[PDB]
Amino acid sequence: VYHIYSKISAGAPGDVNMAELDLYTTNVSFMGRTYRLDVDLRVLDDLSMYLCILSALVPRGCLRLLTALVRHDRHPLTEVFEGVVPDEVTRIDLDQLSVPDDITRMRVMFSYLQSLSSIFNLGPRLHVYAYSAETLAASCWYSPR
Amino acid sequence: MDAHAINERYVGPRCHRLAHVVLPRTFLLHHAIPLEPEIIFSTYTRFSRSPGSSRRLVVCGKRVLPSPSGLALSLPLFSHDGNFHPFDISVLRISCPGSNLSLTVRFLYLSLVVAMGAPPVRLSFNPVNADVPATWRDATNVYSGAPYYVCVYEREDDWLPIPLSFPEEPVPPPPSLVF
Amino acid sequence: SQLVRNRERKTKAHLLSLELDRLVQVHDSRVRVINADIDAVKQMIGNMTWSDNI
Amino acid sequence: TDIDTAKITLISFIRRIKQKVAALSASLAETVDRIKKWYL
Amino acid sequence: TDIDTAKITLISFIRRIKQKVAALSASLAETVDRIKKWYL
Repeated sequence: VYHIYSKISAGAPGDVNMAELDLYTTNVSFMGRTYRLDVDLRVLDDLSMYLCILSALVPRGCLRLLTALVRHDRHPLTEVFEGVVPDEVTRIDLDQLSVPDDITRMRVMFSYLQSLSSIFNLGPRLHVYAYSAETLAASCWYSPR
Repeated sequence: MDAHAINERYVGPRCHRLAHVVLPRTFLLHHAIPLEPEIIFSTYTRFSRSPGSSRRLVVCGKRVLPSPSGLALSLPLFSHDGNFHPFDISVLRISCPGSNLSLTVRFLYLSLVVAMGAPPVRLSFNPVNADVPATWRDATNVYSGAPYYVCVYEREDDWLPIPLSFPEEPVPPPPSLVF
Repeated sequence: SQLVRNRERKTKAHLLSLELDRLVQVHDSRVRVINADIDAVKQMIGNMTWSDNI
Repeated sequence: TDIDTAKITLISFIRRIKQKVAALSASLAETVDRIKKWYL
Repeated sequence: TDIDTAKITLISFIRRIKQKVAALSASLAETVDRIKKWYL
């Protein structure tokens, strides 16, 4: 979130408040404690773009995918989840984009929905079962992916 | 009666106005429409005194089991430059996906336009509902002569009637411009 | 020809009642404007003795 | 007399205009429907 | 103010009613003549 507001305030400064930004993006309330973080970025210069190039393809996507899925044998849960989408997204007229342009806006669209979802379900992780605080000793076991 | 309210959220915004139409069996026997749930409907309109084509749209239709009774649809109406034309055919094309069946059902706007005349943040939840009441208004098809019903659902609206732009002279006779 | 004599005969009957039903709905949608404008006078009359007080 | 005479003038004259605008809409509702059965 | 406010009220409201009664007579003069050439 902080790397996005570092790019908003570089072009238009009035939309980002330093009293609002460096107050809830520098404290991490976890395990009854807080932790300070040393941040002035360059590592997250692609997730700020992959999540934003995905950010506009979802509202066009979840109406093009729902106009095709309507029939006598719709799965009954999407009768409920049809209403959660806002009213302005329900008025996207897809006449302004052609059909061989819409395919280019799906194979791009789905490929970010996977490759952003996969890099947090990547599991070089290890389950600690014993620990002591004043010795910094710990034992665990490893389970990949 | 669910297919009216489904089409207002998926065919509804892609049009200008919808023509909610329920077809009785007397219309179905004349055009020979075998009511199976496999049927895919497709709609497009044929303009007049202009380059005539509109895009094709898929409209959902369901049988209404019983106060009329029959097939329920919704026809698209297109307003180029802010008004309707009176002599402007809306074509309904009926086809099955697998078998050999193609039927063309044709409607005229003056039989439809006249028939319409009388802290965490909140996310909204707007499902499809048949809660809106219907007002059943009669009509006749010009081409076949079989009656069909038109719904009028409740919602610069009551002040104005529905805009029409009648053709101008010189004009061929409307028995020859309809066909 | 005898089918064109029946197309021109019937569609001058189906379209004729459509134009007459349009003509009623032009008139009744403007009579609504008159009764919205007559009653707009009478509503201003109900405080015209109040507009003479300012 | 500004309250009394304007009450009897600017209501009774207004109601006689309003009840005759409804005579035009009630005339076409009778006569155009008479064209439909008698002549069509 | 009885002369001033009744002048602007009971003339400007009256003229907007009168100019729309002429809209009904100008509508049938156009549309009934349209029935004559297009459909007869």
